[PDB]
Amino acid sequence: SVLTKAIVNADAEARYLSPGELDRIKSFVASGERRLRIAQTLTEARERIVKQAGDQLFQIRPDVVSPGGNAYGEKMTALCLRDLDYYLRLVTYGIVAGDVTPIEEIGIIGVKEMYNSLQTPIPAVAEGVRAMKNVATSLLSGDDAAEAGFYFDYLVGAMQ
Amino acid sequence: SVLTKAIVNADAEARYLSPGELDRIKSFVASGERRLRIAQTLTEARERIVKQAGDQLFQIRPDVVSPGGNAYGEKMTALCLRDLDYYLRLVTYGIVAGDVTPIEEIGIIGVKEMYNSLQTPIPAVAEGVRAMKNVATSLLSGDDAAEAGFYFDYLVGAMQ
Amino acid sequence: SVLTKAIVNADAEARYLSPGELDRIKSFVASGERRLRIAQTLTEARERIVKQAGDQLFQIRPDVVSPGGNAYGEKMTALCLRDLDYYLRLVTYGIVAGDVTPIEEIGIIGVKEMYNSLQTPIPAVAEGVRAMKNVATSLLSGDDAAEAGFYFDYLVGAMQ
Amino acid sequence: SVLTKAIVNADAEARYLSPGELDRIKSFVASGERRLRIAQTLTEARERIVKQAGDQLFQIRPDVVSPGGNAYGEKMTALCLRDLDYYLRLVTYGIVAGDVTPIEEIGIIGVKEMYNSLQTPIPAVAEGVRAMKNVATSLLSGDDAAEAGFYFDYLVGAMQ
Amino acid sequence: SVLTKAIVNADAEARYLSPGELDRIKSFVASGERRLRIAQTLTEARERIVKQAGDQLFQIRPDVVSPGGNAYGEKMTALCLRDLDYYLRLVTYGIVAGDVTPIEEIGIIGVKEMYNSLQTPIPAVAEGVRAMKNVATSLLSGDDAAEAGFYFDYLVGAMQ
Amino acid sequence: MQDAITAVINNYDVQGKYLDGAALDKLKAYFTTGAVRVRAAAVISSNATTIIKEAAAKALIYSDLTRPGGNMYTTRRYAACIRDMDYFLRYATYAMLAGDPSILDERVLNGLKETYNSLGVPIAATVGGIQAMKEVVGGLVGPDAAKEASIYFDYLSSGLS
Amino acid sequence: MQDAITAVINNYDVQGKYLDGAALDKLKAYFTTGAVRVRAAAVISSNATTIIKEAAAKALIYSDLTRPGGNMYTTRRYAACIRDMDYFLRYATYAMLAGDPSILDERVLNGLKETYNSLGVPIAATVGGIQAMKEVVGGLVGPDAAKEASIYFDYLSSGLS
Amino acid sequence: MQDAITAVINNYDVQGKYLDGAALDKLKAYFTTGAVRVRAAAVISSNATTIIKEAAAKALIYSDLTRPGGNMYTTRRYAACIRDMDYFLRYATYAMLAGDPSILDERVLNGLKETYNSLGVPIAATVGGIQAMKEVVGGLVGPDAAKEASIYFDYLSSGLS
Amino acid sequence: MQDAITAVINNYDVQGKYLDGAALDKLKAYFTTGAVRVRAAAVISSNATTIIKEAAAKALIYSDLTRPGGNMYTTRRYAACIRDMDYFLRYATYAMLAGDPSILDERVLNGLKETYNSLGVPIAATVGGIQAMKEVVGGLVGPDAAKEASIYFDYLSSGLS
Amino acid sequence: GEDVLPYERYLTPAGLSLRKGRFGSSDVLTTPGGITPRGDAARMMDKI
Amino acid sequence: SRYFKVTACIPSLKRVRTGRELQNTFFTKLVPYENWFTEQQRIQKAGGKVLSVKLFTGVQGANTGVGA
Ligand SMILES: *C[C@@H](*)[C@H]1/C(=C/c2[nH]c(/C=C3N=C(/C=C4\NC(=O)C(CC)=C4C)C(C)=C\3CCC(=O)O)c(CCC(=O)O)c2C)NC(=O)[C@@H]1C
Ligand SMILES: *C[C@@H](*)[C@H]1/C(=C/c2[nH]c(/C=C3N=C(/C=C4\NC(=O)C(CC)=C4C)C(C)=C\3CCC(=O)O)c(CCC(=O)O)c2C)NC(=O)[C@@H]1C
Ligand SMILES: *[C@H](C)[C@H]1/C(=C/c2[nH]c(/C=C3N=C(/C=C4\NC(=O)C(CC)=C4C)C(C)=C\3CCC(=O)O)c(CCC(=O)O)c2C)NC(=O)[C@@H]1C
Ligand SMILES: *[C@H](C)[C@H]1/C(=C/c2[nH]c(/C=C3N=C(/C=C4\NC(=O)C(CC)=C4C)C(C)=C\3CCC(=O)O)c(CCC(=O)O)c2C)NC(=O)[C@@H]1C
Ligand SMILES: *[C@H](C)[C@H]1/C(=C/c2[nH]c(/C=C3N=C(/C=C4\NC(=O)C(CC)=C4C)C(C)=C\3CCC(=O)O)c(CCC(=O)O)c2C)NC(=O)[C@@H]1C
Ligand SMILES: *[C@H](C)[C@H]1/C(=C/c2[nH]c(/C=C3N=C(/C=C4\NC(=O)C(CC)=C4C)C(C)=C\3CCC(=O)O)c(CCC(=O)O)c2C)NC(=O)[C@@H]1C
Ligand SMILES: *[C@H](C)[C@H]1/C(=C/c2[nH]c(/C=C3N=C(/C=C4\NC(=O)C(CC)=C4C)C(C)=C\3CCC(=O)O)c(CCC(=O)O)c2C)NC(=O)[C@@H]1C
Repeated sequence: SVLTKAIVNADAEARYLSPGELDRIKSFVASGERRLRIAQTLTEARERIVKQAGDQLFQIRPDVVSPGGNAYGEKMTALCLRDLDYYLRLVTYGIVAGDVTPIEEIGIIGVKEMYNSLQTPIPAVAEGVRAMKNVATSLLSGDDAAEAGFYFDYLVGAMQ
Repeated sequence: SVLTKAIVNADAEARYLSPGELDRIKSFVASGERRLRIAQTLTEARERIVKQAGDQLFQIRPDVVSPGGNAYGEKMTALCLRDLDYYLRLVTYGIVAGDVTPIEEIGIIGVKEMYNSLQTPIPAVAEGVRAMKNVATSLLSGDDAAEAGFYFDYLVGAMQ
Repeated sequence: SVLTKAIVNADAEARYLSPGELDRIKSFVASGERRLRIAQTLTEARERIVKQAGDQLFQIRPDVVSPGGNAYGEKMTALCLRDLDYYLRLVTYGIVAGDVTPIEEIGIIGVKEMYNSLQTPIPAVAEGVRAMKNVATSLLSGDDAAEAGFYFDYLVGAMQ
Repeated sequence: SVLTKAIVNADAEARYLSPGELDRIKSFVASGERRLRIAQTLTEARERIVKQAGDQLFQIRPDVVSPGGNAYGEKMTALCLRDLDYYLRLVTYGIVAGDVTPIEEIGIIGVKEMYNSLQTPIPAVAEGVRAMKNVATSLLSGDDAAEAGFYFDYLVGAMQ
Repeated sequence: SVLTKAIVNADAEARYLSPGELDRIKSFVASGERRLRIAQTLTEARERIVKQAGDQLFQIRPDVVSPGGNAYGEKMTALCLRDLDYYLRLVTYGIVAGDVTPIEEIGIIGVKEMYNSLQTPIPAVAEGVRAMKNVATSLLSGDDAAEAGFYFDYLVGAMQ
Repeated sequence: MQDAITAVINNYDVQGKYLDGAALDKLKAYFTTGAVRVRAAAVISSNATTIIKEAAAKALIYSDLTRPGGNMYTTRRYAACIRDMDYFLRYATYAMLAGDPSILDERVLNGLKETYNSLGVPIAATVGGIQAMKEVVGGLVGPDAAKEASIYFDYLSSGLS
Repeated sequence: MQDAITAVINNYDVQGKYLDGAALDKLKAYFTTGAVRVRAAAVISSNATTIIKEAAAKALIYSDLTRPGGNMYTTRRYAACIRDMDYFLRYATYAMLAGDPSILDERVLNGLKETYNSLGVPIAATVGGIQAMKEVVGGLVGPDAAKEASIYFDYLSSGLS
Repeated sequence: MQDAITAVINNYDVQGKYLDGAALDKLKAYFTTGAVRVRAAAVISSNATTIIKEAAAKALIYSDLTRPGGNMYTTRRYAACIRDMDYFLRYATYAMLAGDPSILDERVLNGLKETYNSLGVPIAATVGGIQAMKEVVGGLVGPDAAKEASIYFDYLSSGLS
Repeated sequence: MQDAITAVINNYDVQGKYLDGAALDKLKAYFTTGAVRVRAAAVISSNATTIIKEAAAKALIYSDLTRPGGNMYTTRRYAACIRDMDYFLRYATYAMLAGDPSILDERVLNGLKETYNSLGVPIAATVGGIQAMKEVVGGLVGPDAAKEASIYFDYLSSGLS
Repeated sequence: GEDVLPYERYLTPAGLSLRKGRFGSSDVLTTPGGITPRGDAARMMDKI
Repeated sequence: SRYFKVTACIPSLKRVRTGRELQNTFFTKLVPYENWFTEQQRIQKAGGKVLSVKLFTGVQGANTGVGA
């Protein structure tokens, strides 16, 4: 989170926190209830977001559910949806945290090697995340939709 | 400033701006007008703040204005109040910038060596900055006074 | 107190209290809680105020604690600080009463004669009282600070 | 000492003692008798030297023994004289060792931090050491006075 | 105290407190005001008790205040009276605590070793404590006199 | 260990001072609340097992702790957790009676954090159980000694966490 | 680096007077342009890969350079060129958010021509790719940020050529 | 390391759960005291050297520690002791800002006890100095953040001893 | 522990060599000074209590150490400190008799620094007391055994400090 | 003997610093004959 | 923030190193402003000479933008 970033940098340079860092902490604590409300809305709509995200991903890339597809089969598609739920939970974590350290330590570092191990299309996973971005922003006001969109776009950029 | 700090932090990691980093910039640009009002207020009240800070400093520390003091005579006392004016200008620059990068690059790095060479009491200069903060607190609103006092306390801690 | 002064005029003119006197009594009793808070605050900071006032007084003019000084020695400095404690108590009494009749009856009428008999510097005592005012106003909010400063300036003017 | 500074220097190259180093060790052992005699002469007159040096220091810098002075009071003055005695002891150690290695580790490294924490005037301490140098050179012949004063000037330069 | 021993033995047997120990606690808390009164009375009568006990001790055993005596001379009798004051303070502590635990920890364990090292007569100090007991019991009512005499006689017995 | 009275006695002993008005005020302040502490201790002692049962039912059991992989899984670990809960309750009662957390510092908290870290015991779950016991004890004892009992449960929870 | 606020601060610092009404107006203007700047940067960061894809498809692939005897030939060289393209996009976004091309000069534009001549990398094709990213961002972002985006995009091309 | 928010996130990630109501109250409870922590941290950072000086004057100097044969005899050892005090103050401020002692465990307590045992440093005197610093900091920051500052000083003292 | 004779014997045993002229010279070197050590030890044993009394009078008592707040305060701590002085004197006597500080290393200084730091004992005051005892013992024994007695007191003081 | 139960008799300093030692030592190390200004301000305040 | 672009040669005259002693004896490399002094002092201490130094990265004005 923002607190972890500021404290880590201050400790690394061996100094007290700067006024700019204190100001960013003040803004972060000010935006806390709004972030919590956005995360509550997303976690309440977690299943619908996942379902239409899967529908958009399957419409865009039917080859993945084709015989030579990584998610060919009902249980393979169930695993794809479970990864989708995992990434939605990570997005909610990042939204409440205010930055991307939890999302980074949980779901991007090594994700390239893991999905290479599983022979899964990383661009397909990114497209599914984009579908989630659309479905989630469809349930939120403009400012909060943009705030969630920042983390969704961060996930898409990280899976790259 | 905040923009240069966020950009340097992103560039070091060789990645795009994280959502919390964008939220920091958005908050700073939204809050810039209050900082501008603080800057214009301190600018138009620059001379009264310097005079009252000089009076408070000379009351607190008579040793600086004394037969053996660093500032004895007229030109010495003129130079001391001039240095107070420089630090007031740096405080205004920091307030408009939203961080302490210009203040650091202009007036604190090497100030220990400079004041040791000149044999000026660094705690005396810190007392002068504290008196400047006390004077400036009597010409601003409470939130605005706290916002200015953050950078004043940063200068006080940096001259330590 | 204001009640006493109103009753004294009413009895001198042989009449009941005027509506103006009743209104000033009402305002006088309305201000009681803030006055009691100020007196309580000064009473709790008795020792610190006295000690710091003594330190500032001796810094400003150390000749009184010199060998030829009036307050030379431990047992002589103790009496000077006790006099400062006396005047702080008189100031708290004046704040609670709302005006300076207790201060007049207890500590200023004849103070010139007593201090001339003891051969102590009344200008030194006045500066000692002023240092007590500064230390006291350092521990109060602005309105209460001005309210106490009125009585402190009364004492300073009276010892003149 | 000279022996430590010479042997360890010819140990960082994996060689025996240099034929250039089977010299000034030699002059050191030759002049060890004079060094011991000078150290004994300084040690016998430690109280008189300290007392006169403190007297000269308090005349030349009377602000330290004023109410706003670091060494104000009988026991704060006793501590100042104790520090002067400590530095005289370190000077005798340096004289016997023939090098300022022991005095450097014992009472110079970190002295700036210690005296800044205690809020003591380092220039005043340096002047006290200079007065001690004058009193010490007043009790010695010219060659021995120069030899002791050379270490005294080392202390004065290091406290700077 | 009584609470300490009750909790200590209950913990040692690894059990909640017995109703008998609760009855002890109830009686101890009930008698608290009376114990505080007795301790107060001895506290204000501490100096008269010490002086009269010293007179009685020096009359009963004049050899102690005599040239080969442990307490010969004004300073050695001052130290003896100081020890008597210490033991009276310990007795008041024991009276307030409810049992002689503080007396044991502060002035009985190792008293034989310390006084043998100092070469002081244990029977003489016991006689002094008994004289203190008599003088103290002459200033109290009967029940309070018995209550204080219990601790005084414990001290006399332990110094043996 | 030390109670309020012995604490005041030692505090004045280290200064070598007779008991004065302030020390007498502190002692009177303790003596005034003597009976309430005894009544609360009797109530807690009589309701000891029931308090542990409700605290466990509210904070520990019916979760992943009591299932396979949980730390409190298996009968030995369940008995261990309930015995630890009993120890915490008993020493909280002792500290409340003595009016001083010194016994908690000396006989419970010493090395407890490191012991739990070595054994793998979840300190967060232990703190949750302690707070559940605190809620139940506050319910039982009533307003009179509720805050007095609760401060020592908070002391134990803060010492662990 | 030097953003707009830091640039104004330096401009007044080298001359040694306080902030003026002109400085207030400039800072107010940059504050007004803040929100759309952040939105455009977010959109570009979201669609970074797509921009490179269209720019390559428009000016880079299917040509002589994407065949044998080309600087783009071999996967390593093509990856190096696309990484340079991502560098241009990222530093253009940084300069767009900052308001000043100091980052574009020192971190990007500084050098970048002697190295290209030494390596043998074509420069006209690189400038064409930079302009290709220019029209791609022109469609991806709204017209509010189009002009300021285009000026920093043209800055890299002008420095390279 | 971890703050309160990240601690809650890891505590739910280990169970694979979305944030629930209780996690929401925990996050809200931290967010409610954000400003007080920042204000007290600024106060401590501004008064760092004075706090150390007063704590040393109250608890360390004028002792055996400053006399020959003591542990903080000689200027080098005095500077080292004050440096250690500054270390403790800075990390206490970091822990107070983060609302979690994880940074204290990771960056201070691990192995410091064994290092002090090897060097012969008096751990009891060090903890006394930390407590004096705690008293001074509680005086400076005021009732608002006095307890919240004091918990981490108590944590450091308990971990060291 | 070990003495001069056993030290020579073990030093030749670990290298498996027979008693040569060099070890013989060390052996008669110890044998020549046997009577002086025995006389000094007898004098010290006869005057044990007076030495401790005078050392305590010169270095410890009549100060803030024996006042409230001092470590020597209370009968318990006074008896413990004079017991420690007796410890140091007795082990110095054993070391002087054996002509080897190995007994001091094995049974006196091991862990003593950490034990004193844990208990709160003033190590500087202890070293001062040991020096006073050394001065008194050197006065009593005379030049014949003054240096031999003083070297082991100096070893104890250097180990402690 | 034959009646007394075994009980804890000795502690190592590491263990002893665990039971006590929390909140450190409040005594302050005193020295014999040291120069200290502690308590002088309090005495002056009481004298006043 | 700025890096000096310099070229220099440094001969080793005490040890006669015996494997590929050519890349470490004549080099051009960007060195930061904060580390340039310590980098350049080493060449003078060893005995080599600096052939040229260039600003490259930063502007001559300094003031803001110096820090990094
Ligand atoms: C000429 C006297 C100047 C002066 C001195 C001053 N010193 C102190 C306090 C201390 N000084 C020391 C010094 C040393 N410790 C070491 O190990 C060495 C190396 C041998 C030195 C020099 C220390 C440790 C202290 C702290 C107290 C203590 O010794 O226990 C003070 C007291 C300051 C206070 O606030 O109490 C003074 C005044 N002051 C002057 O004005 C002179 C220039
Ligand atoms: C109030 C000062 C007390 C004191 C301290 C003391 N410390 C040392 C030496 C060291 N201190 C440290 C400390 C740390 N390492 C870490 O990782 C951290 C936290 C991140 C800390 C606090 C270390 C590593 C050392 C050893 C290296 C060194 O010697 O500098 C010393 C010096 C001991 C010596 O001379 O050998 C002292 C005196 N001493 C006291 O008496 C105070 C209670
Ligand atoms: C007095 C009635 C008898 C007596 C006493 C006597 N005492 C001393 C010296 C000391 N006494 C103490 C005592 C204590 N220290 C503690 O901690 C406690 C427990 C509270 C006690 C009682 C101490 C420490 C000393 C040593 C000096 C000091 O205090 O610093 C003397 C002086 C002996 C000397 O050799 O100087 C005397 C005479 N003597 C009598 O004859 C009485 C019977
Ligand atoms: C119960 C709510 C939680 C829990 C606990 C748990 N503890 C152990 C084992 C031990 N607990 C202790 C405790 C103490 N020693 C003391 O001195 C004190 C204070 C006086 C305490 C509280 C110790 C020493 C042990 C180890 C020895 C032993 O097992 O008896 C276990 C058993 C672990 C194992 O099987 O090895 C458990 C389960 N577990 C939970 O899930 C709760 C959060
Ligand atoms: C065929 C089995 C798979 C497949 C391939 C595919 N490739 C392209 C386009 C290009 N492929 C290359 C390849 C290389 N460049 C190199 O330097 C090397 C190393 C020798 C290789 C292999 C390039 C450069 C292009 C771009 C066009 C060009 O060469 O100029 C496409 C077309 C993509 C498009 O968007 O039109 C395709 C489809 N497709 C499959 O389904 C197979 C898995
Ligand atoms: C891309 C549009 C064109 C192209 C490029 C190309 N570049 C390289 C190699 C390098 N490019 C860089 C660039 C930078 N280094 C920096 O630090 C920065 C700014 C931060 C830049 C812009 C450098 C230094 C190299 C060399 C090291 C490396 O390869 O990473 C190559 C590879 C050349 C080779 O094989 O040696 C290529 C192909 N080529 C085209 O055809 C495009 C038009
Ligand atoms: C020998 C036939 C002639 C000669 C030579 C000479 N050379 C040096 C110093 C250096 N020689 C090298 C060589 C290399 N560096 C490499 O990387 C390679 C290939 C991998 C080579 C061949 C370099 C770089 C140096 C300088 C650094 C160093 O000294 O190692 C010297 C010493 C010069 C001096 O004293 O500074 C000499 C004398 N001298 C003759 O007379 C022959 C004609």
